[PDB]
Parts: sequence; C-alpha cells; structure tokens
Amino acid sequence: DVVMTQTPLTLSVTIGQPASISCKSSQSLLDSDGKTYLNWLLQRPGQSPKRLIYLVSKLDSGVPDRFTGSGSGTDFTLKISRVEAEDLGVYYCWQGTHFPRTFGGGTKLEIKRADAAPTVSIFPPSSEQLTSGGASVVCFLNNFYPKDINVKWKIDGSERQNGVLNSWTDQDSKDSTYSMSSTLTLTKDEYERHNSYTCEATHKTSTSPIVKSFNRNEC
Amino acid sequence: QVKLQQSGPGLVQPSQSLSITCTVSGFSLTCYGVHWVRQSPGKGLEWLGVIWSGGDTDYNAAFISRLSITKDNSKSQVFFKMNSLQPNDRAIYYCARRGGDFWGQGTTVTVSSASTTAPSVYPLAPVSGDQTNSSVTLGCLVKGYFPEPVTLTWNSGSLSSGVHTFPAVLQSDLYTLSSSVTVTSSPWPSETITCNVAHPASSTKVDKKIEPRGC
Repeated sequence: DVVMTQTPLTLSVTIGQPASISCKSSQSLLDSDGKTYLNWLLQRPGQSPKRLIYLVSKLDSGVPDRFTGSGSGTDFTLKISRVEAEDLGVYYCWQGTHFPRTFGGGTKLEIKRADAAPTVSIFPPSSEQLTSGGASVVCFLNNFYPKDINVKWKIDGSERQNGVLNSWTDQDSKDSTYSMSSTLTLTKDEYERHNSYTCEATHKTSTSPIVKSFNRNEC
Repeated sequence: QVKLQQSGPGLVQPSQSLSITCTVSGFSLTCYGVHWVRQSPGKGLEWLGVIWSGGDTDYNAAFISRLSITKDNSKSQVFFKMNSLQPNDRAIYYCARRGGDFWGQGTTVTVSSASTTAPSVYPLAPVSGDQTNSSVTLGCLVKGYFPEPVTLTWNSGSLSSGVHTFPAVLQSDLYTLSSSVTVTSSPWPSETITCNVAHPASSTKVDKKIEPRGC
C-alpha cells in the first residue's frame, strides 16, 4: 500500500507564528496522467473534515491564503504563515494516485497562549435528581490554559477519590484555553448525610489550590 | 447548496449488519464518486471504499469481504452496507465527495448488546449568585443513556457563546454528558436560560430551564 507518514505528531505554536507539517509517501504521487494527487484536510474538534488544499498546492474556495502547499513525488509540506486561533484541530494528508487512497496519521496543532487559571464553579444535586437513588455534585473548572489540572474532592474534609468522573473539553477555537468538569456522585442518603462539599483545583498559576465549596446548612 | 446528509443506526448488535444512506445534494452522482471512510475513536480516518460515477466500485482489501456500496443515480443516494459487525467496528462513518471535498455530518456506530437507555436531564443552578455584576454560570447534566450520540444546546442555539459541552464519560456502562453556560450577572434573572437536550436513539427531546434555588 502507500504508507503516508506525517512527521510532526503534535505541534504547539504561538498565534502569528509559522507552522509547517510534512507528509511523506512510500511511493511517488505523480500519476501517469501527469498529475500528483495529494490533498491536505483539517478536522477541528466536533466538526467534519474540511479539505484546505488539493493537487499539492491548489487552494480550495474560502480556504484562507495563509496556507501553502508544496512538495513533489513522495515529499510534500503544508505551511501556515501565521497561525490564528481558528487553525486548531488535526491535519491529515491523503493520496489519490494509488487505490487504497491512504491517509496520513494526523498532526495535532495546539495553540500556545499564556497561562490562565480555571474559573471554578460548584453545583449541588438538584432536588429532581435527589428523588432518584443518588445525588451528583458537579464542579466546572473552566477556561484555564495548560490542559493539565487536577481536582480533588473533599467531603467534610475527608477527601473523595471514588465516584468521581472528570472530563476535558479540548482546545477552544476562541480564547484557546481548556475546560474540565468533575462530578462526585453519592447515594441520596450518603449525600444529605454530610455538610460541606469541596472541589479544589491545583493549576500552575498558583502554589495553593483553587477551592470552591458549599454547605448544606447555608445558601 | 452542496452537502451529503447521512442516516443510519447508532447502535448495532455483534454480527448484525450496518446500512447507512448518504443523500447527497448540490451535485450529480453521475459526475462524482462518493467515498466511505470511517474514524475509529482515537485511531483516525481509515478509507473503506468508493463508488464512481460509472457505478464501478473500489474497496479496501481489509473490508471488501463484507462491504456492499450501491447507489441510485436519480435518487441522489449512495448506499453503504457492511456485514458481520464486531465491537471494534465502532466508529464514525463518513460520506465524502470524490471531487470538491464535501463530507457528511457523520454517523456513529456503537456495536454492543446493550440497552438504548433514555437520558435524565437535570439542570444545574448556582445556589448563591454573584453580587458583583460580572458573570453567573449555569449548567446541565445528562445522566443515564447508552448510544453515545446525544445533542445539547442553550436557548436552542440562540445562546452560543460561553457554552462548554464536555464529552460524555462512561462509568458502569452508561454515559453522562455535561454542559455549562456563563452569562453576565444581569442575564439569568431576566433572560430565560434553558438547556435543550435530545438522545437520538430513544427519541427523547427535553428542555430544562435553569431556575434559582436556595438551601
């Protein structure tokens, strides 16, 4: 088959700073008809893939001219002159000369911006949920830059590490930061059996954790 | 216009077949081939097959044995049908124009012998609001559902900025999704925030307006 290899696997880069991604095939992409079939796609989180370039250097309609396609035979290169907040996502490369119409493995593009602390919010189990067998306390730690963060729960001081489910958002196309949510979940009774619920996030912006909590005895 | 809208089952039981209908529009099936590529979670875009304008197809060796791509030139519809689906064939299936690259919305396939459980949408409201007229953040929780595809929105798309929907997480074989919204302090009391949810599988359309509380 035609093995397509994209070298930069991941790539962080400051907005306005140049970014090249390389795609190399195990076979020449120049066809007998005289053309070389190589197109660069882009798949932002959530949405479907979008082709930016085709025929190694031709640009699709609407595709901003900050993208440069070049290469020949087996060595092709993509180039964004100045990366903007909307360039985030994974880039793929495919070849349409040989039949398995193979794809490159992908190149994650992560936009470097300054650090930002999470904007933590705490939420108590809504009565409607309480009417069921359990209760879930949710904590929203959003808008921090470095994806790495860690939230530790506490119930009356005694830290909770069981019954917690965290979830990250993946870089936001605007404001380019990250987000996460942690949900501690107990049994209805095991819930109202306590008083203070603590959600605390340790990020690099400070040396002491960010703490958000609530008391069942007061709003 | 030009867009390939697709349709198919989100859940399948092992061995059972999968059939997805790509209904293209904006161009001619007698002039463009339609590709079928899928995307195994984490893995990536894998090419499965194609049917050219001349009705002639080309398949990926690895799938040929159980793939059947057909179409209807006049109805503007391609027909993808794979057989003997195993759990690792769980992915998002696409339909992408051969030429001017237009792709489909995608169709996710879960391959398990498990329920289709309808979600429980519980609102999330701040016990005590922020006196400083800066921001107020509300949330929505969608617990207990199976086939991962589920849509969520705020004030039916009207509320777009400040929305953060976190991918659903799976615990004891169930998914839980969660979304947030951060309006200014002034908005929540005056403007009516509501989280509209819908798990396409059980046909569950729900609306949860975030209301004030106090304990």
